[PDB]
Amino acid sequence: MDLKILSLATDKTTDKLQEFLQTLKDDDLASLLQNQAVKGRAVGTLLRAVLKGSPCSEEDGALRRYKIYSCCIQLVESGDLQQDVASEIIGLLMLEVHHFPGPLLVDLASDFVGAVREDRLVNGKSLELLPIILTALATKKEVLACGKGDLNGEEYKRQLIDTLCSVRWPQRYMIQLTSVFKDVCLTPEEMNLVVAKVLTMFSKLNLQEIPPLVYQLLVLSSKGSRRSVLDGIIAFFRELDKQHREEQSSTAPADELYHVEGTVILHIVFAIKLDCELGRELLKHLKAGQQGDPSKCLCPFSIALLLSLTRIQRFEEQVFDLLKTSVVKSFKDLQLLQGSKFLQTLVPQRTCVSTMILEVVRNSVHSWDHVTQGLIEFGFILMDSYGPKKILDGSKMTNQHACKLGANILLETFKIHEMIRQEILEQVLNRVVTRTSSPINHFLDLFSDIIMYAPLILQNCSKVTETFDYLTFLPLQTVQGLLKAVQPLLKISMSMRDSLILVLRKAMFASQLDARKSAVAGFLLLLKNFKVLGSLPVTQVRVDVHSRYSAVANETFCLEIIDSLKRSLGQQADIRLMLYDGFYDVLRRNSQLASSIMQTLFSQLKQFYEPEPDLLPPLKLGACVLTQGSQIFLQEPLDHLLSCIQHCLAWYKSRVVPEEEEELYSELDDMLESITVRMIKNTNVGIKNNICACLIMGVCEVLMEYNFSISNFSKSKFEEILSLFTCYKKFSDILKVSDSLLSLKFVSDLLTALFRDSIQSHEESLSVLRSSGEFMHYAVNVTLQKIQQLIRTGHVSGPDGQNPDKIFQNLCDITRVLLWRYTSSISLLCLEGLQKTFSVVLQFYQPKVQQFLQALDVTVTQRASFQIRQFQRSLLNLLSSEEDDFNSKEALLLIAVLSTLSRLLEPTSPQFVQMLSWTSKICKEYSQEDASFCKSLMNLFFSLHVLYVTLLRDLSQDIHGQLGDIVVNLRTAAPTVCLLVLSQAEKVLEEVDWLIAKIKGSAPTLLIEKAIVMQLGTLVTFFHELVQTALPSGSCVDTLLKGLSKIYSTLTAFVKYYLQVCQSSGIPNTVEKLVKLSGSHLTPVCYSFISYVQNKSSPIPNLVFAIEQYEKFLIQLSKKSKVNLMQHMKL
Repeated sequence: MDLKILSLATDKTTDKLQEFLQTLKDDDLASLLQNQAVKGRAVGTLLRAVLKGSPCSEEDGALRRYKIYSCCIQLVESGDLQQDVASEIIGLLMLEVHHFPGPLLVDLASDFVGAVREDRLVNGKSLELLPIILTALATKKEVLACGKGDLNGEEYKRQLIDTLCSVRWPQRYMIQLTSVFKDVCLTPEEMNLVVAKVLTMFSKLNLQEIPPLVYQLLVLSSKGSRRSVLDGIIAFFRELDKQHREEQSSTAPADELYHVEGTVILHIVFAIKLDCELGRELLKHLKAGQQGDPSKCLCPFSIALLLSLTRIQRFEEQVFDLLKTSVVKSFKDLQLLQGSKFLQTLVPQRTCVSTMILEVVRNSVHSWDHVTQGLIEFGFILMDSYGPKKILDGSKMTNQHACKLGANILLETFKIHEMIRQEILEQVLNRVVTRTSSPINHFLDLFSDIIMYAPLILQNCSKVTETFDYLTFLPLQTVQGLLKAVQPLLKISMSMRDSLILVLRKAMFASQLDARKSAVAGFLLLLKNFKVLGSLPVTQVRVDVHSRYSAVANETFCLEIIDSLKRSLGQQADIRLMLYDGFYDVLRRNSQLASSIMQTLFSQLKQFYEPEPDLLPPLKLGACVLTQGSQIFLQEPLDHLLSCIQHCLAWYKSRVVPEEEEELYSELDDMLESITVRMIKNTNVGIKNNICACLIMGVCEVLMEYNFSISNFSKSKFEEILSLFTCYKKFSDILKVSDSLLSLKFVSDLLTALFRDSIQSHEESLSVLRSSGEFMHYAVNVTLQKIQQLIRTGHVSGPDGQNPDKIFQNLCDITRVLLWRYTSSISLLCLEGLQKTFSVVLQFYQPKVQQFLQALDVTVTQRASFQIRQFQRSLLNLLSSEEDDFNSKEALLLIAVLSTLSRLLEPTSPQFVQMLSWTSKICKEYSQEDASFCKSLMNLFFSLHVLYVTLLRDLSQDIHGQLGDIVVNLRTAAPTVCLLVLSQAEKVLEEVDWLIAKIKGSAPTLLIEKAIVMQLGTLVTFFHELVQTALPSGSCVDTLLKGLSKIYSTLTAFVKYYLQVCQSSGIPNTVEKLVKLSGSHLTPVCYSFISYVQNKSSPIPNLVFAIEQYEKFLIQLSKKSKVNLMQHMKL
């Protein structure tokens, strides 16, 4: 057998070879099966002779090969044969398939598709033939003899593949199946066929099997449809994520899902490296543009992809713009949606890109390093770009929200990833020490948070310590923030503490003022955290107990500093003030310093206090002024020196009750009383006097505070308190804002004591005060004035001034006391102060809103509508009994309180209706001739309303009727309520414009379109009223013009939208009917309004061009679509 075939190969073609074949016909099965079992290399050339013994020139040759080919294939898959034998066989089969005729190749390939139905091949190695078969087919464009011939090589190859896609691929070989298409040239249809069919499988595989498949799919894209490949992978995982995230609301998968997603992301970034189009496509695809998309565009997965794509340099700038701009859009839209009810009806809420990126950080935990670098770097770009700027140099909601997300990314990455912890920190600090005058505060806050998070990481942190060297070179505001935040580290690392001491030690010697002002803040801060244990008898730290490790701090540590600080009391007034403030804070935290601080304060007063009993100027106010060379400065703000000694004494008496101190605190008590009694008794000369004036004004204001807290009892002291005010008022008339030296706790207590407090024995307390009555509203003026100063900055003058808990408390205290007086002219102030209170509590203390309302007595919305009722009732009362001219001022800010409160009302709510409907009642049932009042009532009306074009169309009917045609009255609606409905409607147009642009971008839809019509329809009716009517020529004319041309731009936008939508067409009655409703009620009435202007008077062109362009696209619309409506607009 074997040998006899060897001669035929070395003899010649045809006669020798082909004749032996016809002799056999029986088993090339049993022969080949066992001939490789004997020797595989004897089988290796067995084909070469037999294949050249059966050419395509003869059929018995060609139709014989088909049997051989099927036997080789059968053995390769079924047999256990070694891979050298296996791959040698398919080696030959692949290289000899070239010349087989069209009919046979089709049969061969259909045998594969036949195998595909159900087989255990265990081998796709058979399938490696398929590519060569399918290509050899497409070579021949000629009809072939099979069945109905009617088909070229390309079409049988297309129908073969076509069938391969409709048959089920087994879970086992499907990877090898997809790697088979790798070598086969395809049509776009054949591609999308193979692709979309591979995709149909994803949902059928165990998750861990997808990444290799996705890899195998992506190698096809290289020849093959980028956008659809990506969109597929993205869409698959987006959905997969969606489910897992709903499993989270009710680790397990997280290991697999996210590890795979990382590998998958890692795979496509890898492709983007080799092919840039792939990248440029991923960007083109994901890019927001019209905003309906970026909500559905970006998902945690795609964002993570983008962020990992960052690692390829060239794409970085782009990835960041996309993300940066999407974070703003995402917010600015949701910011809009919350503003209008109608938008909520049309558009459902959307997860915003913000909380998406944060989920990326969250999910980044599982082996995503590639994603972190771009993550932290993005977080910074937000903080960099959206951080506050001009506030330092003489809707930012987005600016803020962006910046915070920048911080949150940064903080949360830090928490999650140990390896970048250092780089995040270095990056923050280096901005702090390096950045300009440009405000760094937001960066210090993050620095604070990182530290506070885990002080243990940074305890050492030379990078923090090294920062201190710039302590003098940095702005005081920075140094404070830096020190405050750095505290938890100081309590831990000795070497950092000691290094800060040494730095501060010599900071004190800096000539420059601001430098020393910093050094002080530092020491003062140290003293708050640092104790001694000394020689003695919030838990600061003992600097003293380790003497081997500290070369600087000793038992003298606390006193050493106070002495160092003492010298500043002889320095500029500005410093002394700062040292007075510090001493109190410090004293409160450190008990042992009471003597040392007090001593210093005491001996300071000794300079300004006349000891000789009764030399009537009890304090020497001449020494408070220094003069050098034509300039008169105040040194030593005595009024604060007094306040400080007051608040310390008050503390020492108050708190420490567990000797040379008791002699100190008596002698100062003696001195304060002595001053108390004795006290009641432009050009350089005058510049000094004015200072002294408000010095005393303060001194009296301080002595007032002191004699109250001395004893809250006697009528005898309140007699002094009044007399002390009588001295204060005395100078206050003789001549002021944040200047109130009364601590806010005091301004609370006494206002609670004056109004609410009666039950106490003394009516003479109140009377000594109430009877003056200027003191009465002076005491209400400080409170009202400090609350206001509390909205200018976050601070307030005295002790616990910046403590947000003590401030909230004092706010609650003061509020309900102003409420007691307003339920019962001072009563006017209370409202004004009461007003500023609410506004502060809401826009600062918001989370404490629930607490706040409780101090005043669904439940949050309950408290709101309760207070609203009390106010809306006293507004109605002001109106119902209103006498002629009464108050434009009380009516104004009474509405302000309501508008502030109404924002607490849930937009759904039963209570919210009570407020809206009630307002609607006042609008219809009232009027008045002061413009101030209506614009407010309207704004409040609108404010509540838009969360519920009627009002607009109706409001115009009024102005239109009460003006022109050439409840609010002539003086009311003409100048004012005109501009409002115009502005309001303009906004309602911007809405429509966005809707109109939204639908265009999609390349439930109708439900919106008909709402757009009804919206625009009611608006045309609105303008018609105004376009008819005469209005004062000054402004409202121009505003009505601008507003008009806007509708025409909106309609034009609605028009060229249907030019687009009807290319794919019917333009239903909705559209049509109202299209000519414009060319009847508007167009002509407009042309007539422009003539009103020129005939009266003796922008303009912008109205006509708008109407012209409006018609120009109606001409294009009507012609190219269906209806003659434009010809019906002229009728």
